Amino acid sequence: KNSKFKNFRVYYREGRDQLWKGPGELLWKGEGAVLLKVGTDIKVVPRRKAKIIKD
Amino acid sequence: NSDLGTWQMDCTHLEGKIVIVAVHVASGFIEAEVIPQETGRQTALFLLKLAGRWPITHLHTDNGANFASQEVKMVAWWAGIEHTFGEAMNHHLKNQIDRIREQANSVETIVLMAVHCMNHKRRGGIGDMTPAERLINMITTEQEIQFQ
Amino acid sequence: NSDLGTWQMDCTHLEGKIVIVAVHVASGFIEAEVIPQETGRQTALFLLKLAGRWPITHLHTDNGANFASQEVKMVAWWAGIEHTFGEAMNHHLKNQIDRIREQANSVETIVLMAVHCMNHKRRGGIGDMTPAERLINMITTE
Amino acid sequence: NSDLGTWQMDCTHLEGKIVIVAVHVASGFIEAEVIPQETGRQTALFLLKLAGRWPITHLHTDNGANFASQEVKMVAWWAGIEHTFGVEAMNHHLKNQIDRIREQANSVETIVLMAVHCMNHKRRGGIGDMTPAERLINMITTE
Amino acid sequence: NSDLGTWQMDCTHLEGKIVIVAVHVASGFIEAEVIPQETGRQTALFLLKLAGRWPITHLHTDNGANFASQEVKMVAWWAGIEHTFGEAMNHHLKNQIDRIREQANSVETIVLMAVHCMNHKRRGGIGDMTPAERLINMITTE
Repeated sequence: KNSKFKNFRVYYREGRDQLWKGPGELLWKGEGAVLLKVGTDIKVVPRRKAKIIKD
Repeated sequence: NSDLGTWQMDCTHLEGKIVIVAVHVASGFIEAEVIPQETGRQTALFLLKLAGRWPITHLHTDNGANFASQEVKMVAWWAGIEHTFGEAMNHHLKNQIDRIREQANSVETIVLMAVHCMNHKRRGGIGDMTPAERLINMITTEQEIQFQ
Repeated sequence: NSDLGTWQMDCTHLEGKIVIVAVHVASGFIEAEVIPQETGRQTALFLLKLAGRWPITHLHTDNGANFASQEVKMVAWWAGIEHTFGEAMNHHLKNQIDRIREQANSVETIVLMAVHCMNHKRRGGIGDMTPAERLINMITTE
Repeated sequence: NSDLGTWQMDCTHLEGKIVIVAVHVASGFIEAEVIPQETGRQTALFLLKLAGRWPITHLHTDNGANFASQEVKMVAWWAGIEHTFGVEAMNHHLKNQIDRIREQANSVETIVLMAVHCMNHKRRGGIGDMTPAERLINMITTE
Repeated sequence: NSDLGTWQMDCTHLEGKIVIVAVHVASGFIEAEVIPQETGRQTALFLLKLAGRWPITHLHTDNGANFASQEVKMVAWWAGIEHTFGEAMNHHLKNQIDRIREQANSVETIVLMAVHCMNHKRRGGIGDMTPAERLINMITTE
């Protein structure tokens, strides 16, 4: 298919509070984490503290 | 915490009844009903009922004689739910029921009626998913990852 | 190929215990429990439990005191269901029991054990889709 | 056992004509045409015309023209089909697509073709972008 | 050099009857059947069926009722299939027919067997793969 969707919004929800953390762009490639580009800043996140959604 | 397979089972009392509760930590999918006794048999029989429909994998509980029985041991393993022992979308369980309490007599019927209203009431906008609709958007998104 | 929220509630007994059942017609997904007696309460109360989690608009059903419960009617409107054009699934859940029939001692547990397996019996009329994996795909595209 | 080659056949009547459809179950890829007499020889040539292109493993159907037909018997023996345990609504979807696009071409024969194109090459997905024509090749060319 | 989209076709007779053949130049896939008359209708009909199955993005033929054919234009437009004015693979078709001639009576069943064989007869030319295995591959490669 070589051309991934990218219509996914992923806000990195850790645990310091219930403040939604601005839906980043998903581009993960692995399993134990979640690499996510926000603007330009790429942020790998530990699975347990992330939340991805579509559309 | 918000691992897509994470569910939490609180157990309570309401009107002299015992209300078992389970929340999908990553969304707000409340699942609950009245169990005639606070016991592993019931807690296993509930987790099982929960295991048999949602892509669950993590059950976070808060270590009590209830969710630490052999009955919940067998089920958990049998379905592959690694347990991890330790009120909000369980607090508003008692609340939202009060704004329903009349609609039907029994606590049984009333706690179920409660999860309906509870499961279908949207949040804000720009990601306006009701509890129920969002859960499916989260489960499905995992799958939408594919094995290309 | 059916419609997103058109369920069908069966009602059969096994080993002596009553087992209410609910099949999402188009995905074959199933829901079941070991309700105490064939009273209106138990059926209404079970019907109240699908609506809590899945979209239920219509409901094929036996024209016995199943729909013939004052209570189910009382719940039919509360949520928003009907009554329409209505035994593979029961006899499937039944064959599914007979095989895993040793793991758990009881029916209350085995009928549930059964449903876990049936919701993940990968044969799919199109794509690998299991019955569970089937409705969730159905619902999302809405 | 198979999970790549079981196909399913059946037959419909459309605008006073007979339409034969062969849907690859685990892939929903359609293949349909208008066969003159609904007789054992047309079912056989279809089945065959089909078998000499896609690696059809097993087949399934009701009885009458499909199976009693020894013509099919020979043509299924020759290529190596088979029929055992396992509802068909593809006709409903095929009829639909046709309905929606009936205006396009006069001939029923020519429209079941248009609709067959329009289903195969039309990505609706199911946790996968691809059209069934692409769903097929995905599996069929996975090993 | 062709590609995964270009195809070609022609219509030769076969013991009285007429036969329209079409082969995917990239591999050596032969698709063929018999047509009751060498008309413009029947040609375009063999194209319509073709396009709904395989990824045809460039047809090629000689000239006459097959080529120009208003139907073949009205059909090529519908499927985005172009056309070129204007291969020798029917000489194989016939050569494979007599070689297998006694299996079945009618020509309406002989030409079907011939293809089933030319699509499923391995060789070399940088490939163990059958003529079918080439197409089903070029289609996936892309």
